[PDB]
Amino acid sequence: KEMPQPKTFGELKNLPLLNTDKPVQALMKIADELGEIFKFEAPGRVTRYLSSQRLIKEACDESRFDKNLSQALKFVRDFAGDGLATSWTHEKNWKKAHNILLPSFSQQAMKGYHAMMVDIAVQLVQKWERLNADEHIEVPEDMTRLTLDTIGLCGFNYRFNSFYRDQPHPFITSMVRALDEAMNKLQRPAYDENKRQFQEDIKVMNDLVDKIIADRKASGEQSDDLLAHMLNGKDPETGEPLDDENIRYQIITFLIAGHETTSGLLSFALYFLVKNPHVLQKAAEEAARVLVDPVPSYKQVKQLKYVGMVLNEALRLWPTAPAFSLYAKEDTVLGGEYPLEKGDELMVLIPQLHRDKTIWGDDVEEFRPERFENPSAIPQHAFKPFGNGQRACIGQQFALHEATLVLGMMLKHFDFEDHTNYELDIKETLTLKPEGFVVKAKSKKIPL
Ligand code: HEM
Repeated sequence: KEMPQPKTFGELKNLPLLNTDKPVQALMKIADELGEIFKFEAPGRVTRYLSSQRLIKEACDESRFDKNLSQALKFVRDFAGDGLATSWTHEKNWKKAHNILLPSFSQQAMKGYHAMMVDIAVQLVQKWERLNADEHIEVPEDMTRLTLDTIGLCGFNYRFNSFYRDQPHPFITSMVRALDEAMNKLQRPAYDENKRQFQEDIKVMNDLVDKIIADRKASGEQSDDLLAHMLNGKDPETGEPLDDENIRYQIITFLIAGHETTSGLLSFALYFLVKNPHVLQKAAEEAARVLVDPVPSYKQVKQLKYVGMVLNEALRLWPTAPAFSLYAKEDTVLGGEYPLEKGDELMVLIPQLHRDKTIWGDDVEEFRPERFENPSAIPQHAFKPFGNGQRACIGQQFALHEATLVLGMMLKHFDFEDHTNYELDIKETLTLKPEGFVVKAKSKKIPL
């Protein structure tokens, strides 16, 4: 079969279709029109967008396809280097760092981070407890304060102190602007200026982290956090530790990857909850039932099953890292009808996969956490908000524990009002979030 292709613009092929504020949402609409697979051409390159479980289950075959670095990751690599997320599977530093860091996300591990997650969560709850009568909450803004601070602290014993500030840490300023620059390049001497902003932003991140690192190294203080592993750990395979250059790239990688998608998730979860008050009520009832002490235990967070389902349903509809790229390891045939050559690229459009009616049924647009009651019933590779195989999200357990803890405490401590009847507006960076989402929270007056 010859695959569908969306409208073209002469020499530019399909490229101008990505010249928009919301390219992922544009691609979802294109998938709606064209179906499970479509070719997308630009000057110099081609990729194929996949939307069905039927074809994505094959794309996820690691014997046939490996992770590809999208043009976007490639631009990010300019400051994330060969950190885990921006490295090729075949680079020595990918396997090394992967082996050395995996244990920092073991069960013994989330247990060790729990206390510090609670430290930041409590700061969130106290902020909301201290609001005056008719004030409101800027949701993603506050969720980003929480997720950033949580990775900074749990990961490296560094306090960004986001809740003591109105404006951003000088890191995010440097960081967001870099990502901004990074994204922007997607479409482009007129341009000598952004480069200096870029190199300066880059300089901000490195100098901090590089001190964050030799600061620790010298004092020699005794920890067991992420940094501790990046500094002391040895890859069982090569027997080698990471060097200081890669260590810094990992910190930059985790700070970024370790908060933006997580803030998005919390923001979408709260949005779906206020839009579906019966679901909010069911989740609030679990929170009250389970969280019987002033602050949650690790064991209690594990018992917030319905909260966990709410979070998976939010990831179904709006996975906050909405796409990942692959390349063919050898010539192969996709789905029995699409011949591929070695090197050919695929893109997995996760929000479309999560709307495949053959898997989820007709009601795919409805928010129903109960879909996740029996996870064993879900076919392979049908739900993929954390990517695939050995290149899947190493931070998955960290993200879900933090989100479940925080949303649990939120539902325990406040009732929520959608006071503006907020109209969902999804802003696209490298991730997704509901821009301008606000709520009012009424305290239940339960002390910490
Ligand atoms: C809801 C929150 C998150 C979502 C939806 C998410 C999503 C993803 C996805 C889809 C990938 C695969 C990327 C690709 O194939 O190109 C990935 C990789 C990765 N993520 Fe996450 N992520 C989340 C949170 C986190 C957190 C909290 C951390 C760190 C604490 C993190 C660190 C990483 C790293 C290091 C990789 C690359 C791993 C490797 O290739 O070895 N992510 N993430």
